[PDB]
Amino acid sequence: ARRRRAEVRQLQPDLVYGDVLVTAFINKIMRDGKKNLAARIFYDACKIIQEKTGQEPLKVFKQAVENVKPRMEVRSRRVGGANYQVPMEVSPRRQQSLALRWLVQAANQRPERRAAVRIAHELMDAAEGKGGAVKKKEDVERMAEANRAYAHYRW
Amino acid sequence: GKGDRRTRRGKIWRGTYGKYRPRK
Amino acid sequence: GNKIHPIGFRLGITRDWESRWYAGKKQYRHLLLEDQRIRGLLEKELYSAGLARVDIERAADNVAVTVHVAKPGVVIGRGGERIRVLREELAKLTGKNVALNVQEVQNPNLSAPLVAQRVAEQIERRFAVRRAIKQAVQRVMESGAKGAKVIVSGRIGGAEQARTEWAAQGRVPLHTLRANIDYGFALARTTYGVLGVKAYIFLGEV
Amino acid sequence: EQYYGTGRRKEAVARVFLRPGNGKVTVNGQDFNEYFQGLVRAVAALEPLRAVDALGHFDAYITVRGGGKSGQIDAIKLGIARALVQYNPDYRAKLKPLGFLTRDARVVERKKYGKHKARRAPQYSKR
Amino acid sequence: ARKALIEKAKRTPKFKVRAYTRCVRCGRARSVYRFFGLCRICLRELAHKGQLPGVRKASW
Amino acid sequence: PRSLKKGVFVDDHLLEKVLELNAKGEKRLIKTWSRRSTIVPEMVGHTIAVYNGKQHVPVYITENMVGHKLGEFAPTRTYR
Amino acid sequence: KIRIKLRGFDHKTLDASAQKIVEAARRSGAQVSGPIPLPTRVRRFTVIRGPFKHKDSREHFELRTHNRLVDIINPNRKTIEQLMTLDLPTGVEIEIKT
Amino acid sequence: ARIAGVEIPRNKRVDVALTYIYGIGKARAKEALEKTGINPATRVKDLTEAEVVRLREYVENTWKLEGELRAEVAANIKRLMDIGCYRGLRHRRGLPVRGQRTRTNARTRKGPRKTVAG
RNA sequence: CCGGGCACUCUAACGGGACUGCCCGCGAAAGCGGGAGGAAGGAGGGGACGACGUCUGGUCAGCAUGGCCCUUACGGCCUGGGCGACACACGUGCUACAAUGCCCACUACAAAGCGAUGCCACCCGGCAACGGGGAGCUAAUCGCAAAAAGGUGGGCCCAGUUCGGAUUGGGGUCUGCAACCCGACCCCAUGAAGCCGGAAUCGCUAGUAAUCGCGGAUCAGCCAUGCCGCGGUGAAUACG
Ligand SMILES: [K+]
Ligand SMILES: [Mg+2]
Ligand SMILES: [Mg+2]
Ligand SMILES: [Mg+2]
Ligand SMILES: [Mg+2]
Ligand SMILES: [Mg+2]
Ligand SMILES: [Mg+2]
Ligand SMILES: [Mg+2]
Ligand SMILES: [Mg+2]
Ligand SMILES: [Mg+2]
Ligand SMILES: [Mg+2]
Ligand SMILES: [Mg+2]
Ligand SMILES: [Mg+2]
Ligand SMILES: [Mg+2]
Ligand SMILES: [Mg+2]
Ligand SMILES: [Mg+2]
Ligand SMILES: [Mg+2]
Ligand SMILES: [Mg+2]
Ligand SMILES: [Mg+2]
Ligand SMILES: [Mg+2]
Ligand SMILES: [Mg+2]
Ligand SMILES: [Mg+2]
Ligand SMILES: [Mg+2]
Ligand SMILES: [Mg+2]
Ligand SMILES: [Mg+2]
Ligand SMILES: [Mg+2]
Ligand SMILES: [Mg+2]
Ligand SMILES: [Mg+2]
Ligand SMILES: [Zn+2]
Repeated sequence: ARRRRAEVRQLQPDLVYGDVLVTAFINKIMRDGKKNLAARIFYDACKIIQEKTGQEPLKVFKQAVENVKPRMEVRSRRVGGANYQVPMEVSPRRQQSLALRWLVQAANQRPERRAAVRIAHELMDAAEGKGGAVKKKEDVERMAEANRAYAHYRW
Repeated sequence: GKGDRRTRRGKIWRGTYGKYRPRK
Repeated sequence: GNKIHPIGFRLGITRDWESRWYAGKKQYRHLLLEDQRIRGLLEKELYSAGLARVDIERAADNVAVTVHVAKPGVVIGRGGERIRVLREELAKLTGKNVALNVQEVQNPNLSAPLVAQRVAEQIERRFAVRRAIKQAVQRVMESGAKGAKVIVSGRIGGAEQARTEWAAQGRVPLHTLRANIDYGFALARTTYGVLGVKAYIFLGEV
Repeated sequence: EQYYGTGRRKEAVARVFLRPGNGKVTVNGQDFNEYFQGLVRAVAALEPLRAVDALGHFDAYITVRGGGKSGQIDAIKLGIARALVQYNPDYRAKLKPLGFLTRDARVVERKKYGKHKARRAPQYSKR
Repeated sequence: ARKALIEKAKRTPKFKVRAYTRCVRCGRARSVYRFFGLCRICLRELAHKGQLPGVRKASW
Repeated sequence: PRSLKKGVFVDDHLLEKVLELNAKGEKRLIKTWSRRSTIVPEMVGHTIAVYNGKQHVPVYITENMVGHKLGEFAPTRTYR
Repeated sequence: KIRIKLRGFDHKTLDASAQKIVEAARRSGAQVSGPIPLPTRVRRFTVIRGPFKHKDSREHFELRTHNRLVDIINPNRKTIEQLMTLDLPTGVEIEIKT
Repeated sequence: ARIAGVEIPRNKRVDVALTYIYGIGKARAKEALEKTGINPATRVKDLTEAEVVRLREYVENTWKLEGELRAEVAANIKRLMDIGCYRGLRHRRGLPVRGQRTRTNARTRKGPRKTVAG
C-alpha cells in the first residue's frame, strides 16, 4: 500500500464465544476456503480443552496467544552495501498475526493423529509456556536482541 | 485422486460413467 | 493495435444494423450468405452512382433492399430500365423474387463512405494527397459536420516509405457513445500499391 | 399477524414470514436444524432476533432458493431484519448500528479473458 | 485459402468424414463458426460493419 | 487392450486377390498399399509387400501373425 | 385461447408490436392478459482480435433473442378484424397456435 | 494364511490382504469374498481354517495367478517381439507402446534421464 | 398435483435512486476527515472503451495487394506415409506426494448455457462402456442432470499404504469406408516415480487468492489436463 494506509479488516465475532480473535484463528486454520471444517476442528479442540483442563477454553486460548506474542523481532536492512539483521519492536497487529500463524504451524508439526488433538495440545502447551510456538517466540527474541549493536539502524 | 479410472472422482473428472460411478 | 470500428462500437445506440431481420439457427447462415452476395453484386455495379449504404430487411421470402445513392439518376437509368435489369439479376441470384428501393442522399459530403470514395478517386488520379485530404475535410466541415477527420495510409505520393497524413479538424469524440459518427472506408488501387482511406464525420450529440 | 422480509445475499433469495408464536423456525418445510447443523455460521441467520432479544416472540416460515446455503443463511438474516423492521420502525435505530439491514452486495466477480479466474494472471518465466 | 481447396464444396466428397467446413467469405479452414458459416476474422469484420442482425458487443 | 467391432474389417482389395491366388496356387509377391486391412487365416503362407510410405517391404506371414494389421509389420519411420 | 410467441433481436420492436396487438385486441376482444417476458436466449461468440497469434484479447460478442407471450383469451370473431394484418415491425417473428 | 501361492498376508482386512496377491486387485478380492461368503471386515488372524480352505479352493483355480500370470505376460511380449510387430519393436527399444509422445516425458519407460550435450 | 389467484420469488422493458445534497471540523477555493440518513456512498463493484506516437513489432499463411519468380510443373488429382520421429533441453499446464486425508453408502442447496439426421426421461439386457425398445421436447413447461466440495454414518490408522494411477498384458464398447503408425471410453490384471521439491522464480489487495464442480464454442469421434464462461465455499496481509 503506497497511496493509502491500508485500513484493517474487521472480522465478524465468533458464533459461540463472541470473540473476533477466535474468528481470526478460525481463518488461520481454514484451508482451501473450508470454514465449516476449520470451525469443526477448533470447536472439537475446545471440547478437548475441557475434561483435560477444568478451565474454560477461551481463557486458555487467550493466555496462550498472549504467551506467543513476540515483543521484538529483526528485519533485514541493506546498509553500506551489506545486509544487516536489525532488531526493532513489533506492532500489536503483527504480534497477533505472528502468534496465530505460529500456533497453527506448530500445531500441524505435532505427532498427534487428527487435527483437533493437535490444536488442543498446542494451545495447552503454549498456555503453560512450552511448545513449538513458544520456541519460535524465543528464537525471534533471541535473533532480535542478539544483534543489539544494530539498534541504531531502527528506522 | 482425480486420475484414477476406478474411482468416483476419477469418473467425474474424466466425465464418464461406469462400474465405479453408476447412473442410479 | 487500437481504435476499434466506431460503427461496430455504436451498433447499440446511435447506429443501426444494415441487415435487420430474424432467422433461426438453421436459416441464419444462408440468409447471411444471400445478403453478402447481394451487397457484393450491388457494389460491383452501382459504384459509378456512389452508393453509401445498402439496407436489407426480410419478413418471408420478401427482401426490402434499399440502396442509399447520392445520384439516383444512374441507378434508375433511362426511363427505369436499369432498375429492371438489376431486379432481374436479383431474382436470378436469389429466387426470392423481391422488390427494390432507392433513397437519395442529400449533401453526399456528409456520408463518410462517399467522402472516402472521393478521396480514393483523387489519390488514384495521382492527386496531391495532402491537398486531397485538406480539401475533403474542408468540404465536409463547410456544410454542417460539427466534426471531421480523413486519414490516408502508407505509400503517400508513391513513396517507398509508408506514411500517414492526418489533416483533421473539428470534434471527433470516438470514445463518446452518443457521438453518432459516420465512418467510411475506401481503397485506392495504384500502380505502386494499396492506399487505405478512412473518413470520420461527427454530427449531432444526443 | 404476519410481517414479511425479503433479504438477499450472493444470488440467493429467502422469503421470511414472521408470525408470532413459539419460536420454532421452518425452512422449505424442513427444520432449521435439518437444513443447517453442519454449517457453523447457521445461527448467525438468527442474529436479528438476538439483536432485539425477542427469540421467542415470532415463529418463522422461510422459503429459500438460489446460491449456496451460506449465502442463504445471510439472506435469511437480512430477511428477518426486514420483517422485524416492518414490525416496529423503532427497531431500525436498534438494527442499523449492527448493519443487519445492510444488504451485502458482495457478488462473485465475473471471469475475464486472459486470466484464469477473473484476476489470476497466468504464470510466466521470461527465461 | 488456396483456390483448389475451395473444391471443398462437393456433392460427392466420396465420404461423409472427409467433408469439412470452410469460411464462405475468405476461404478459411480453421476457426470456422458453424452458426454463421464464416471464419473468426470475417465474423469480426462483418460484425463491425453491422451486417450481422442482432449481433452486439458483449459487456457484463 | 485393443478392439474394433463385431464384423472384423478387411479391405476387399487384396481379399479377393489372396483367394484368387489360393484358387490356383501360391503365386509370388503381392504389392498392397492397404495397410489398414486385418490379417485373416487364409493369408497364412503367402508373402505380401506392404507400402511403408516409401517402398514395399516383403512381409512374410506366419500362423502366429493372424489378427494384426499389415502396417504393424511395416515400420514407416527410420531411426538411428 | 390462442397461443402467441413473439421472437426478435430488438427489445423495442417486440414491445411496440405487442402493445399494438394489445390495443387492437382490447377494443375488439376481452380483457387481454398482457405480454409475459419469456426470458431471453443469449448466444455468445468469442473471437481473437488479431488475424495472428495475439491470443489474449478475444473481444467477444453476443446475440440475444427476446420473446413475448401475449396469449389473448376469448378469441372473439370481432377481434381479428383489427388484427392478423396490421403491423409496423419487420425484424420480429410471430408464432401462433390454438 | 497361505493362499494361492507362497505369499501370506496377515493382520488386516481379508480383501485388502488379498490385494497383496499378484493376480488379485480389489475387484477380484471382493468377488472372491462374495462368492465364498466371507466377511471382508475380519482380520486375517481371525480367519477360520475352514474359511482359509474355502478361499484357497476358490482362488487357487478360478483365474490365472502369480507364476503362470508372469510367465504368460512374458510369453505375450515375447510373441509380440518374435513376430516382428511394431509393438515388439517398441518393447525392444524400451519405448511407449500405446501411442504416446517421446519428444518429452514418458521417462518411466526410458528409465532415468541420460543428459547429453546441447 | 387439481381448483385457484398475481402478494411474494423469478422473468424482461421502462423508471426512480447518490448529487459531498445534509450536519460538524479544517480550508481562500477546489476539496479533505468524520457523521447522519440510506441498499449503497466520496470512482458502490465489474466490463465495454485504450491519445500524438514508439517498437522498420507481427501477419503477403485469413483476405486484399505492388514487384519478382514457376507454368507438360514451385499448378492439379489420388493411395500411403509425415506434421505424433527421441541421446536430450526449456516454457505452459494437469495429477499427486495424503488423516484439514482417501474410500463406500445415504442425503441437501447454484448459476450460466446447449438441444431435430439433436437432447434422449423411462423399461429391458449387460459388472460396465453401451445396445434394443421408446415417452417428451420447434423447448421459463421435455431433456442434458449427476452439480462437487458439504452434511450424516461406516471403513482405512500413518505404512509407499484402501496414499498416488504412470507403465504394461488381456478382454471389450462407440464414432467412423477405415483406429498399425495414430482415437476416446469400459472391464480385469499390473502397480511406477513421487514423503512438499536446489540455485532461481510466478500469481493475487475481497468475494480477491485458494479450493470445488457445471456448461459452451470448434467437433462424426477425439488425444480438452487447453480456451472462453458459470456458480459453490471462502481467507491471509499492506509498518512503509
Ligand atoms: K514497421
Ligand atoms: Mg514453526
Ligand atoms: Mg486410488
Ligand atoms: Mg470461482
Ligand atoms: Mg489466394
Ligand atoms: Mg472433419
Ligand atoms: Mg465385436
Ligand atoms: Mg484489453
Ligand atoms: Mg496385486
Ligand atoms: Mg509417438
Ligand atoms: Mg404485479
Ligand atoms: Mg416487488
Ligand atoms: Mg471513457
Ligand atoms: Mg522485420
Ligand atoms: Mg519476421
Ligand atoms: Mg502441430
Ligand atoms: Mg535423437
Ligand atoms: Mg547419435
Ligand atoms: Mg523454449
Ligand atoms: Mg440393470
Ligand atoms: Mg412450468
Ligand atoms: Mg465419517
Ligand atoms: Mg495402492
Ligand atoms: Mg521410491
Ligand atoms: Mg507418508
Ligand atoms: Mg489492484
Ligand atoms: Mg464435443
Ligand atoms: Mg470440459
Ligand atoms: Zn473468413
